[PDB]
Amino acid sequence: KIEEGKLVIWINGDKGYNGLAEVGKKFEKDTGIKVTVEHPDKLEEKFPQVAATGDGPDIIFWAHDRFGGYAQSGLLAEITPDKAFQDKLYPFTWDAVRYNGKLIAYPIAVEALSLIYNKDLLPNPPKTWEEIPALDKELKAKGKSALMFNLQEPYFTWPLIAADGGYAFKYENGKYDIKDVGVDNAGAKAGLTFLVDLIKNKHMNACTDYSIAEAAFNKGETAMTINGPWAWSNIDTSKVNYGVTVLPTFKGQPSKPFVGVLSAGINAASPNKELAKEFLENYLLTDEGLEAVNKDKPLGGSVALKSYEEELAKDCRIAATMENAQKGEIMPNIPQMSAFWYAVRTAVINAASGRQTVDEALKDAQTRITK
Ligand SMILES: OC[C@H]1O[C@H](O[C@H]2[C@H](O)[C@@H](O)[C@@H](O)O[C@@H]2CO)[C@H](O)[C@@H](O)[C@@H]1O
Repeated sequence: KIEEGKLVIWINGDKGYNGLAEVGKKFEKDTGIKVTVEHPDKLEEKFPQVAATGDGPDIIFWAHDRFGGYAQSGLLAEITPDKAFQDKLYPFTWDAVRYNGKLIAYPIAVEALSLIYNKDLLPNPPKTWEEIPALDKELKAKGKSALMFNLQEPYFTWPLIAADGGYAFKYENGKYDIKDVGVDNAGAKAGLTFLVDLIKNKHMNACTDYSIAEAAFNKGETAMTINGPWAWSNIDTSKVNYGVTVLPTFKGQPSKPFVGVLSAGINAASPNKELAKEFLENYLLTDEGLEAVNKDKPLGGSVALKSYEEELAKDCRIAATMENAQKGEIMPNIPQMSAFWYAVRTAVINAASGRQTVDEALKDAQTRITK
């Protein structure tokens, strides 16, 4: 806990917390209410843990997909924007934070993975996954790799997994069927096999994680990596001429990255929910508030506020980003998403390392998720 009259906010490390802080200062300079910004590891896991006991931030930040389970655990306060306000933000982003019809978070920006490449190494990047092995053989013959991305977080290989068919939960009767899962279908099985084949054929290291991959690329070592706008910041700091473009197709099918929407939720244990309502609505969610943050680290192609969106809807990167988002699908926000992720994370890791075959991996995942 804390005490009404104050206000803490939590948000992930790859996000521009400093800019978020810069938004807090303006708030603390207008009403005295101090604004602290924290960013602890394994946030998606930590929040519910500490928020279970009744502790944590007044405002939590994270991709909408986790808000469903959080609201199922009575950890979130519903929010009540006026029909007019709802016009200030796109409806589909409101949908993203809508659980059981109710609204339990504020959408900020749409996120989606994109293909990022070294232009001095690839003036013309591969339009297909299938041409990466060769592409890596030419590059290897020069002490360089063709691609590297976080193989330890399922969110990153998922684009390839869904491309030819894989999916999380099927939507039906205006609702996600928690029993119909496409984690073990032909499509999913082929995407992952291509991943595992890349590794076994030594064009990728099953070991590669986030820190590792961000380095290989920023340091000119790898020709391509897969990531979201938030990562653009560090790549800007290095001397690397990069392009942000559409993900490579798999079997001619576009890659379908799972789309997220950065969201701000107000803890259920809210002694000052009304302070959060005015903060997020009249500060962070204004052209000035969003700008304050974006300059720190890119929020992504599209932001919830229509007014601010019109201003940056024209930028190769944003472009690439909004293109990968359409070829993809918005993540569900139901409680079972956590089970889904845990399962896919293990299946991918297991498959990549070889502890299980692709078939054993995905089947087991399919079993554990619908279990
Ligand atoms: O790896 C599964 C993981 O995917 C997503 O997490 C993303 C997040 O959406 C982004 O904002 C950024 O932080 O990268 C994360 C990947 O490490 C889901 O939102 C998350 O629930 C899930 O566990």
